Amino acid sequence: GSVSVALHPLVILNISDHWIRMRSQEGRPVQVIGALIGKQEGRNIEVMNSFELLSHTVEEKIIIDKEYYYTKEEQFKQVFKELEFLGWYTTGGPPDPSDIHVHKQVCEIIESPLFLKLNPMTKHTDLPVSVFESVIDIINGEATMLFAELTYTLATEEAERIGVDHVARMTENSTVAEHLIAQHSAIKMLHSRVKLILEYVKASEAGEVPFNHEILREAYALCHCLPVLSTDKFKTDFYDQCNDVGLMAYLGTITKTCNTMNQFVNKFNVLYDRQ
Amino acid sequence: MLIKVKTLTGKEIEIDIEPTDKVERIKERVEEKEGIPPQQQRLIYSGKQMNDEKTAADYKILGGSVLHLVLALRGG
Amino acid sequence: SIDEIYKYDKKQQQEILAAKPWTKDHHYFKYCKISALALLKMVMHARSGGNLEVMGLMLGKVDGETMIIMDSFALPVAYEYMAAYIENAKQVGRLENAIGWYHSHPGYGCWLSGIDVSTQMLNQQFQEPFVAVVIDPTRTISAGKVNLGAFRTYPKGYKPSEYQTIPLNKIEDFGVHCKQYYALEVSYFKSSLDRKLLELLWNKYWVNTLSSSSLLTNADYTTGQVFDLSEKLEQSEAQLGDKLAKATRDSCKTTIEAIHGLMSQVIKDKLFNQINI
Ligand SMILES: CC(C)n1nc(C(F)F)cc1C(=O)Nc1ccc([C@H]2[C@@H](O)CCCc3cncn32)c(-c2ccccc2)c1
Ligand SMILES: [Zn+2]
Repeated sequence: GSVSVALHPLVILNISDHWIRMRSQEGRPVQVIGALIGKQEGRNIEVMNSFELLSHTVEEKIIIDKEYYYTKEEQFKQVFKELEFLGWYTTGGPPDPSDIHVHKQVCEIIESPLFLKLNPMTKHTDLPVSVFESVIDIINGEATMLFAELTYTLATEEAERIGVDHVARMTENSTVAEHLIAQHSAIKMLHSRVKLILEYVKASEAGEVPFNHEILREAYALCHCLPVLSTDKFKTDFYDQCNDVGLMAYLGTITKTCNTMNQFVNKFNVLYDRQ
Repeated sequence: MLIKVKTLTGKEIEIDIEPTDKVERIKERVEEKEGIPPQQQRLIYSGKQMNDEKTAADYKILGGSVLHLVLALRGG
Repeated sequence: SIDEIYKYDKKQQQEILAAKPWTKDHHYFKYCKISALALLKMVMHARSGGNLEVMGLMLGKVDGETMIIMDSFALPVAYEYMAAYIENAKQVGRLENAIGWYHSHPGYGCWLSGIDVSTQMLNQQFQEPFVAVVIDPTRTISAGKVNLGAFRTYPKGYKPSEYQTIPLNKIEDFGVHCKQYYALEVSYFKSSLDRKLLELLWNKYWVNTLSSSSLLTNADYTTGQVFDLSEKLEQSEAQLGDKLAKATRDSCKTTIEAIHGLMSQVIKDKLFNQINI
């Protein structure tokens, strides 16, 4: 990593739920302020579970209601032993002078604060890019610090992965379609990656891009690895699995047929033989 | 004077006491309200559990303080 | 726009709480709607203890026969710490109150223990809307699917199977305390809009999906399902001579899962093995 920022998917869901709850409560969308915590290892961010930090949003000014955050500090310290304050989050578009003022207020508490600006009104494919944090630029006279965007990573643990998969579309639209849409999306993105690699190879062949001797070697290795497990033992195991699933389907088509036959005889016994 | 105790679910009960009343009297009043035994019930004010020997001298509200009722098993 | 799960209506909640419709009929609550955040935080806390046991509270409201859960907060643990942390529910700005408690069973199935059912009895007796969630971390990690444990209990002195995987030790506790609680059908709700848009981070993985290694990840789960289906069908036959419909539904779901795994394997074989032959 070049900037060592690692966001967790739980934070995004936390911010989304906060924003949706406030929007429903107050009728219209409203800007929210939060507090990202995590683990710092010198040059690592590793954001994790975030809490409310309501503070104030009065008129056009944000007041310092950080005493509530101070009370929340010892509260969250009881359930998160190895977690410390790292930054704060917001909901909106580009950074604003109000964001600068709130960041100046936050730097009073911590020396290295972040600034997440999850945008919920976005209508473009790639995800809103998390945090625009800065090293604070200083010039003669007024500080007039800005934000220098640096990249983020979506490192996630196994429990988070399972939870995210469960929330995502997985098992009116039938279960076959829901199961197949996930595979369709995964194959679609894999196909896009492979197609762009092929486009780069074609561009290098024609001469649009300079010839990099290592990218094409890696591409040749990738092409050579393409026939994955083509052994006779793999085929035997695959056919064994297919036969097992076929038997498991037969046992259950039989069950459905038995159920329908039972319904048929139940309806037949009350129509012809009235006893 | 006349305070309100709320459970976790949000159920409110309005119990009337006197300034010299003890916390055991609070628990007995809640018992007569619902039926919770005093040993299976914990009272919290301002995020701190009340001690079972102090007669509400620092809990002076004069305006119906909100108390928090937490059910707990006998002896933990 | 659907949604409408949010916007906590205070008047309706007070009306339904004062009416107390679940006092007359004991089988009032049948459906439990856990949120996305609730599940995420619950599973994260359950796995953040490993083999140790964790427990916390879960906040939500009640609508008709359904119990909706919107949030859940962990607890430090029996001492004064838990009671001090309980004040979080009324300290923050949130209108959801509290609806129940969740607690993890790391490797002991999903049932309710005797102390668990006694605490649920007490909680239901003096806090009318309450449900217990008994999720299992080890099983969801190993099998890749989340198993739910909404297990509201019966009242005292009243008289009116799914995850039976406990091999030897705790199965005895299961048998004695089995008719003292009834499971609730868990039906997950997604708020749509913001969360439906932001669920594209799942698509960012795209590798665990393309190499899922199913049909062996949860082989024990399917064997247990078939083992339960066997005496479910035997009970249906004994009654026949509608449990048969339930047995047919269970068989259909198990078979559908198996065929979905086979379809994923076939797709992977067509994608990777059938190239450059
Ligand atoms: C909701 C909380 C505050 N609560 N309310 C009331 C009620 F009395 F009001 C009562 C309670 C409450 O903490 N119960 C409880 C009971 C038993 C256990 C352990 C106990 O058996 C020990 C064996 C393991 C176990 C498996 N299943 C329940 N346990 C726990 C518990 C679960 C996980 C972590 C820590 C504690 C909590
Ligand atoms: Zn338990």
